[PDB]
Amino acid sequence: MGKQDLGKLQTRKMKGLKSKFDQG
Amino acid sequence: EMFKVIKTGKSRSKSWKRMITKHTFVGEGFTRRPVKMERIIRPSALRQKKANVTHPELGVTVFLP
Amino acid sequence: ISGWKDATEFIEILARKQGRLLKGGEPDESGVSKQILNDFNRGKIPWFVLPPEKE
Amino acid sequence: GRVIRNQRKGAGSIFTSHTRLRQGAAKLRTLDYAERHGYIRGIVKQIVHDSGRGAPLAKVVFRDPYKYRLREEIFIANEGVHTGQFIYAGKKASLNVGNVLPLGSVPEGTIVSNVEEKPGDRGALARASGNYVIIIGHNPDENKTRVRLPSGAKKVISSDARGVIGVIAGGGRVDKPLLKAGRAFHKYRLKRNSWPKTRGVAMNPVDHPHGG
Amino acid sequence: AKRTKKVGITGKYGVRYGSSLRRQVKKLEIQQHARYDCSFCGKKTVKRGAAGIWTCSCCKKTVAGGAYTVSTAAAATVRSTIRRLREMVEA
Amino acid sequence: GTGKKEKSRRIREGDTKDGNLRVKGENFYRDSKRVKFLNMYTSGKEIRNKKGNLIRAASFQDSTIPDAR
RNA sequence: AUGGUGAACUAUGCCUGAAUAGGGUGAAGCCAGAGGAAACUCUGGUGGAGGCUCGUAGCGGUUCUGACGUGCAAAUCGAUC
RNA sequence: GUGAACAGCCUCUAGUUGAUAGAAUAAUGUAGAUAAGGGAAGUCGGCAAAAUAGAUCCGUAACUUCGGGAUAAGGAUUGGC
RNA sequence: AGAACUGGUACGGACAAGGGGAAUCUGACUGUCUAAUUAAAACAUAGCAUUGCGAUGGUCAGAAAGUGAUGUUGACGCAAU
RNA sequence: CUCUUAAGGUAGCCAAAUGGAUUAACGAGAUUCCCACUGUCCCUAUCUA
RNA sequence: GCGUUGGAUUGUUCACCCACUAAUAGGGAGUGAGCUGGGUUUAGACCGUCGUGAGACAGGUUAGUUUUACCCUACUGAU
Ligand SMILES: [Zn+2]
Repeated sequence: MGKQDLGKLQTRKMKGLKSKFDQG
Repeated sequence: EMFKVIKTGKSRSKSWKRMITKHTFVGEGFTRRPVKMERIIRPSALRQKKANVTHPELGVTVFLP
Repeated sequence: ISGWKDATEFIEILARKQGRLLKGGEPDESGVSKQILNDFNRGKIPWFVLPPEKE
Repeated sequence: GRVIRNQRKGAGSIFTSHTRLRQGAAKLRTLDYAERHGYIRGIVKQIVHDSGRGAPLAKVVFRDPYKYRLREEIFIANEGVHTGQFIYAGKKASLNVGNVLPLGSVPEGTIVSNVEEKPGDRGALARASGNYVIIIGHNPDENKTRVRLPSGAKKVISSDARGVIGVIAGGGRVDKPLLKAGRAFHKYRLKRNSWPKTRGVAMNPVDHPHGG
Repeated sequence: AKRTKKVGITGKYGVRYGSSLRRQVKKLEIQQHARYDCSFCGKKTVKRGAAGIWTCSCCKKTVAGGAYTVSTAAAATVRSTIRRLREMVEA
Repeated sequence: GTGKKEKSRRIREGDTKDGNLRVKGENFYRDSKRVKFLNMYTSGKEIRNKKGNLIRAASFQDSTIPDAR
C-alpha cells in the first residue's frame, strides 16, 4: 500500500465546530 | 439421494441447484464459491476436519485431522 | 442552549426553548431526550475518543 | 411489433400544425422588375406577434406598379424597426436596418437575416429570432456570395439572393427557464402535439425498440 | 417597505423551482417589466409587447425589441456595424 | 442475408470445420462453452412423456445404484 | 387467409360554446415617516400575483376484518379522501 | 332567518304524501350512541371509535433555497341584558 | 373596542368543524394512468446534455402519383434520445 | 531490476458565504416513537331506526 | 376428578425473559371456506445478479376482489 495523505479530506462543518455560534 | 433439489426464486420451477446430503471434506482452502455460480452445495454443518481413525496395531484409537 | 448542570436542567431548558412540551404544561423531557440521543448517534454533535498517546 | 411513435408522425392525423392563430406565412415580396432595376418604398403599418413563432411578424404595405392597389406583405420584424418606417426594397436600396437588399450589393461582413437560400424563395435562412448570417466574402465572377449560416457552417449562394438587414427581433427568448410544465404546454399548443415526449425506456417493447 | 429580502418579483413563485432558477428568472423579469424611454418621446412609458414588440403608451408608436428587453446589446452592436458599413460605402 | 448467416460467420472464423461438436443455439455471442454453462440453469427439469414416465432423470438424479468396490 | 363494420363508451389533435361559492398566507408596483452626501436599511400604509393554501358545485374513487356482493347496480350505496 | 359563505337547518311562491303493509320487539344481524376504575395491557400492526375543530388575543422552535415551516407547538375568552 | 349587571352542570349550547408532535426510506413539486382487485419509489414535468439536418435536406406516411405530416417550417427550428 | 507505514491534545491547514447528497417545502406512498384519547381489552351491559 | 396464567421482542419467532400463582407438564380430532399474520401471491413498479436482447433470480421492498344453508343431516331450544 502506497502513501496516502489525509489532508485531502475535508471534515464535515458541524454546527458545533463553527465559531459563529456562542453563548455567555 | 445424495443430491437434494434445492429450490430458489419467487417461482420454484427450474431451481438450478443440487446439494449434498452427506458429510464432505471440503478442504482447508475452501473459500466458498459465489452463490450465482454455486450449483453443488456442501453445508458446513455436514463438513468435518477430523476423523476417529483407529490403528489395528496395539488396539489404539486416536482422533486425527 | 447552555448553562446546564446535571443534565436535568439541560433537558428542561432544551424542551422549553425548542417548544416541545406536554400539555399544561410540563416539558416533554423524554421526547427531547430522544432527539438528543439521535443527534449523538448521527454525529450531529461532534465527539471522539482520545487516540492512544504515541510511543 | 407495433408502429413506433415517430413513425406515426407521417400520418398527419393529429400532428398537423394548428395554423388558425398564425397571422400568415412570412415571405419577402415576389421578385419583380422593380427590385431587379430599382427599389420600391413600403410603410410598416404595424407589427404583431405571430402564434407559433418566436418573433413578431411585421405587416409592411407596398403599392403595386402594375395596378392602383396596395399590396400588403408579412415581413419578419427585424430588431430596431418601428411603425411608419419606409422599408425600401431593391438592389439600389441603402443598407438601412430592416431594408431588403441583394447579398452581393452589401459590403463584406454585412449582417442580414431571412436571406434567400436561392433566388425567388422569398427568404429561407435565419428566420428564427436573434439569428443572422454574415457575408464573409464575395465572388463577383460567376456571381456568388459566401455566407456564415447561424449554425456556423459556411455556404455559398447566388449574389442575387435577397436578405433583410439586421438581426431578427425577439432574440434571447430562450434565456429564461420555463420554470413549469404549464408554460411548455401553452407553448406547444400552438405548434403541434409533439409534447409531452414520453421516455423510450418506459415504452412497451412493441411501442419502442428501447422498451422491454 | 421591502417586505422581501432577495426573492424580489420571483417570490410569487414560492418555494418551488429552487433558488438558482428563481434568480435566473428574476433577472429577466426585472428586465422585462421595467419601463423604458421611447426614442420618439423620451418619456418613460414603453411597455412590453408580447416578446419583441414595445409599444409607447404615448404617441402610439411601436418598435421591435428583444424577448425581455427593448434592444439586446447584440442588436445594438449589429446596428452600429451596419451604420459603419453604410457610412463607409457612402464615401 | 447474407453475411449475418451463422454459416457465413463460421466460414469467416474458420469454425466450419469443427463438425458435430457445435452446441445448439450457437451464435456470434456465447461461445459453445458459454452456451453449455448457461444451459445448466434450466437443466434441472426432468423429461416426461404422456404416460407419463421419467424418460430421462434430472441431472445428478439418475437413481441408479453404483456397484461400489 | 379473403371482403366489409365501428371514436355515441373509451385514447388523442383541432374548431366552437358553457361551468369554477366563501375564508387564510401576502409578489411586483406605489405612498408616508426615521437614518446615510448617495446606493441603500428599517418603520407604518394601498396592492391582490402565486402552474399558493383550507374549503362548496364539479372531477376521480386512496381507505373500511362497512352494506350488498342470487345487489338497486355485470362496479352501486354510507362514511372517508 | 341563522349564519364568513350557493357550508348545515327552518320557513316564502311552487311541487309532493310516492318506496307493500297489520301485530309483538326472540336470538342473531345493518346504522346511530352511552358506560364505574386502568387507558393500547387486544391485535402481526392504534384496524374502527374517541379526542382539538369556528372566531378574538398572547405566543410559536429545529431546518431552510430565506420563499416556507405556521393555523407549528402551548396558552386566556366566547351566553344574555 | 371599552365599563358595570346577570342566568350557568353550558355558553362556535343542535348544525357546523385541523388532532398534535420527534424521526427514517422514497419521489422535488402542480398533475395523470391499469373504466371493473394493484394511484405507487410508476408515468409526466421545467432544468441538464448528445446525435442528424442550411432544402436536390433530417424523422417518416403512401400499391403510385404532377402525392402527403413536420412546413403559414429555417439552427434561439425541427426529429430521436 | 530495484521500492512502498511519518500526521497529535476538541477542530486544521483554507479552495476564486460554503466545502453541501445527512438537501427545505410538498405526499390518500411505506416505516420507528411520544401527549391527549377512548369498550381493542380487563368484561362485557343497555337504548334507539 | 378439577386446575395448567397476564405480556415484551419481526435489523423474523422451528425461540427465550421477567412477575404472579400450588402449578403455569406433554400430546390427538383439529378448526387451510368460523376469522387472522407468515404465506399456494398472476396482472403495477424499483433497487442488486444473470443474460447482446426478450426475461427470471442468489435477493429485498411496496400495493394488490374467492362473496353459505332457504336444501339434507348433527346439536340447542320449541309444538
Ligand atoms: Zn413614444
